[PDB]
Amino acid sequence: DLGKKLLEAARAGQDDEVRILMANGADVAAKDKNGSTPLHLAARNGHLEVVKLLLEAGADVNAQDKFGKTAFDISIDNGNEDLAEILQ
Ligand SMILES: [Co+2]
Ligand SMILES: [Co+2]
Repeated sequence: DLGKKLLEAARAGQDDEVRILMANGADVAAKDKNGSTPLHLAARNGHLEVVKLLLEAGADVNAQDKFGKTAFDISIDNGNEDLAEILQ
């Protein structure tokens, strides 16, 4: 499903796939097995470019995963200053 593919594209940092999937109706609110949204996976793997695309596409920046973490929280845990800046 488009959801699963979008979650994978975000996780992998494949913005080319994220653009196509979104343009094809992919749900930016999708969640994987741990309640992680595309925003969370892109953030966890530090794909700042995909994080920006998802935000511009309307992604809920405050979505919380199974551990109650937002993408910002993850970026802070990971010490990714560049990411935290975009998500602050
Ligand atoms: Co790319
Ligand atoms: Co990347």
